[PDB]
Amino acid sequence: TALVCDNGSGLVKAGFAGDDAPRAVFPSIVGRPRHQGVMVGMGQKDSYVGDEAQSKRGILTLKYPIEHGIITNWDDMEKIWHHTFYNELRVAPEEHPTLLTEAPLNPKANREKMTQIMFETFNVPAMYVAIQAVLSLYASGRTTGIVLDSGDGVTHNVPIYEGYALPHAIMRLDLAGRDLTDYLMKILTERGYSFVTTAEREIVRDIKEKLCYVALDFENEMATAASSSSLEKSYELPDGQVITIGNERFRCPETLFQPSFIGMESAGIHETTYNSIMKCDIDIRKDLYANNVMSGGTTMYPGIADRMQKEITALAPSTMKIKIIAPPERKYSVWIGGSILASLSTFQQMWITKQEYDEAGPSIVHRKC
Amino acid sequence: TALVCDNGSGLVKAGFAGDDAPRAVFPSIVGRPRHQGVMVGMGQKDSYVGDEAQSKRGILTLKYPIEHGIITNWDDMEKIWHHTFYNELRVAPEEHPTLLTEAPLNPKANREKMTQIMFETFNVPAMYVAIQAVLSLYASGRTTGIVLDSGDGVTHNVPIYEGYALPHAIMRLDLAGRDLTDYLMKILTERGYSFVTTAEREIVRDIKEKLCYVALDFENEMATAASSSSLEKSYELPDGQVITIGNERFRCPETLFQPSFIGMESAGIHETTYNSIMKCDIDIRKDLYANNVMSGGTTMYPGIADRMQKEITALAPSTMKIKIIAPPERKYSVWIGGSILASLSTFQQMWITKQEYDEAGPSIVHRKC
Amino acid sequence: ALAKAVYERMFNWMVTRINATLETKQPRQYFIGVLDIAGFEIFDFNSFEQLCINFTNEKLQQFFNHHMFVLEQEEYKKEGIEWEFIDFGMDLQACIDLIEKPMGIMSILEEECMFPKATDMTFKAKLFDNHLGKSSNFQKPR
Amino acid sequence: EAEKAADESERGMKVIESRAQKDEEKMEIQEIQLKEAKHIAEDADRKYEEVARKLVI
Amino acid sequence: EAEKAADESERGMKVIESRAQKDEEKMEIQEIQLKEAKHIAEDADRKYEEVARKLVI
Ligand SMILES: Nc1ncnc2c1ncn2[C@@H]1O[C@H](COP(=O)(O)OP(=O)(O)O)[C@@H](O)[C@H]1O
Ligand SMILES: Nc1ncnc2c1ncn2[C@@H]1O[C@H](COP(=O)(O)OP(=O)(O)O)[C@@H](O)[C@H]1O
Ligand SMILES: [Mg+2]
Ligand SMILES: [Mg+2]
Repeated sequence: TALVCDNGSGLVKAGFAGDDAPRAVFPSIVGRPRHQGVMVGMGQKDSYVGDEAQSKRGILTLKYPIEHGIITNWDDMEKIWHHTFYNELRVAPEEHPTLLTEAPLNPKANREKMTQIMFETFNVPAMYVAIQAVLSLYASGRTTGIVLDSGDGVTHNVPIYEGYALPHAIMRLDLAGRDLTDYLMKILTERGYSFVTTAEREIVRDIKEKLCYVALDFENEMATAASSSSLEKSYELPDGQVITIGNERFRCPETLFQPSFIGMESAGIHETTYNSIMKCDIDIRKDLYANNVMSGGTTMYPGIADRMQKEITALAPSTMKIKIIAPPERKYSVWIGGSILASLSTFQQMWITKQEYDEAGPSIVHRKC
Repeated sequence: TALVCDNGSGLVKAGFAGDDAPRAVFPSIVGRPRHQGVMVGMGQKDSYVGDEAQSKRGILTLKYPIEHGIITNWDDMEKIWHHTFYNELRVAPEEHPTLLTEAPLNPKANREKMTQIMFETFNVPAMYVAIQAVLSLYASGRTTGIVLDSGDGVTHNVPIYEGYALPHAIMRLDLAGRDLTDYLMKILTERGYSFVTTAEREIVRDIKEKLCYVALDFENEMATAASSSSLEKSYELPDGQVITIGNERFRCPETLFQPSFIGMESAGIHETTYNSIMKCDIDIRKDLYANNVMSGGTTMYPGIADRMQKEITALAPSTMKIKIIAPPERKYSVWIGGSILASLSTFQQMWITKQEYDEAGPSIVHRKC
Repeated sequence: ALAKAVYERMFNWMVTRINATLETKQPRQYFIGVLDIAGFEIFDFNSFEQLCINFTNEKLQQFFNHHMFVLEQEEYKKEGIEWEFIDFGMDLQACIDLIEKPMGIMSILEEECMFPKATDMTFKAKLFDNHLGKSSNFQKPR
Repeated sequence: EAEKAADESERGMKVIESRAQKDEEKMEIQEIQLKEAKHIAEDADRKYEEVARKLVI
Repeated sequence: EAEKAADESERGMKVIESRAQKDEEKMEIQEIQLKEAKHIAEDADRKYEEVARKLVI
């Protein structure tokens, strides 16, 4: 029973090998107080982590140490590691092999130093970082297809056929989950509300969590909700106010399907995944279209499966069956697959024991994965 | 009941002595993976053979170990032997005499080492390689005539009269079947499509299989299909696309009838077979013209019989009857004849028992055949 | 799976009830126990079930060999000159490792069900890859 | 929650109705193609009989 | 009102889904019939072309 702990920027999720459900999951916020201490004897904590920190955002500043699949400001991410191991999952690492997760190709130096930091101080027995998509594939029991996890920090595609991780068509994209929230900030300024600070900026992803459904034929649905007041929806902040969101409701997620709104000049996800399809052989396209699997988070938006099916079948020749696999086990499929992989006995020989690292130097992760 | 297993580069076909139909036939591809392994626990097979290998060409490289009737890279051809005996036909060679096949004169060292490899490791009881054409002759029940098998790897003619294999006029030619496919690659680049890789290069012979009919008066038919759009044909790859082939349809096989396209400066097959006719006595031409038999593969192209008849009757004096024997049992006539030959009881004494090889040394095949 | 589990647990609860109608309240602490076990099984067309049962039956023989070895060990020790080969249990351990020890045989089925697209032939392909020649007790009939 | 469920049942009904309309549209196109393919087969049988009759003569 | 409105739309979803399945089952058999009609037309073209070549000879 080793361990499995996701790295992804949004929600550091911790659990045990084999178990079908992460034992503890919490947002990866790291907080610091932004005002002087006034009631002597508080015994203030000098930093806060996770849902404890999220509890009292009122006097807190929020640093996400994980942006775009790059681990920045390593001090706080180490703090998150420390809080995870001891408080959430509650075992010393000294007696548990550990496995982490990592986006396709983020930088070179990232793993090459992260293995060191988590392998020298925490003094873990053994570790092996596994690229996200291949793990996601395991999680669904399909050993052939294209993965689109789009974990909040980064979105990417891989072609995987008959269990081969065909590298060169890996098509990464930085259309992250958080940036939908950030754009929603700018679109919500227009209806007259304002969300300047950081705490409210955290709230808005929550308000995004429920009220963002992507709709087919964006033009017609847009003019539809413009003409009729049918879908005018309401919601309340933990303030007392109630906020009325109009067509922003379905103008949020469509930044995914076209980035012209956010500005980035890189085609929407459907065109990228079709691209990565068309950058393989003329025989692998027979099956690839059939096993398309969503994964990660940021795809729990209702409808996105169907809209995706429409766009692809329009793009691909209308002689293939594009039936896409979108189980509702999403947002965790990363972790399920990770646990299953840690459960494979043949997998035991793979990862790196302390001896190899000590006698070989840090590069062992890249050299042996 | 000994065995019969064809050697020919295209389709290694396996069956049993006496049976009128090969028990199992499969393309002779040998495959190796050309990408790293990504989903741990696949238990990857280190090499693949036959239609199993053809199944997943997507991540595979294809080596044909048999080119121009010469067996190269013997390691994989031995692999094909091994796969044949155990998986397709499914009997240990230890209890079955075995017969192979061989083009007219390919090299000297080929048989002299192939007998060794198949006779020392597989530990077969007895074997005897028989030149292709004489075997093709028995297959059709005509013991007099000229054979033009043109098995995909090599094309050749023999004169055989009253059951005598008249050697000196054997007129080999390396206008192989595969090279029609390879030229079709270059001719199909022009219509705007592209087939660079190896997998697509395998597909194209399939697309050749249906859409290549040879037509009389090549000039007039060419200008005909140029002026009118009558025969513009369609077909689809296992990709989704549909491809439109114009006059390339009937410009493919005519490389046989004249090699100026492929470049080789050796006359087309009709002139070679007429040549080999005119290099015998002035009394054997009476019958030879009458019993002309096609054989092997690469002659299932429709019309080729008739075009051949026209060319020969034009060349030969217009007082002979050139009625050519082209049964639709082609592409297997090799194997049918082989089985019949293995069925002949008087033939039992011919082939080589282990004693002779052990006490005589490898040359026994050449010395005694 | 649910049906199997509910039936088994039903059976064990009936065992509890049989204890209930036979309950006692005296000071009972030292017992001599009779156990009935399935016999060694060798016959035609034997699937998983037979493997399980045979493994169970032979582990008890492992227990026997070690036990008689212990007693004869001390007895011969009183007459101590030299022992042939300690731990008679090695004779069975040579196959116990093959059946159970991680990535042996039983472990391979555990791993194979988990692994995606469970196919019967791939199971035997993996076994042949992993424990042929490498394991001196895993061979093929004819 | 009832209002949210009512939106999901409306969306469900609307998307399945849209799929059913696309199936109906494709079904008529397949019937148009089916008539062409049958007419080509009948025409080829008629045209074969002309050539085959002349060939015997 | 919200639970009553949801009940109407899920009932409408169910009947339109039943029609959509009927259309799919009819569409798939018409697709097989179209493929069969194309194959007999293509085989009939080949039959016509072969006798047309044979007549000239
Ligand atoms: N109700 C919801 N609907 C849609 N998306 C959501 C909802 N709740 C959270 N999310 C998104 O899921 C994201 C988490 O995805 P991510 O962190 O990329 O994967 P992981 O948590 O496995 O690392 C959050 O950033 C958030 O934007
Ligand atoms: N439909 C087809 N029409 C014409 N030729 C074909 C067709 N299918 C396969 N062939 C040719 O037959 C060849 C096999 O011939 P060959 O290997 O020389 O004889 P053998 O298989 O007996 O050794 C293949 O290379 C292929 O080019
Ligand atoms: Mg996360
Ligand atoms: Mg062949």
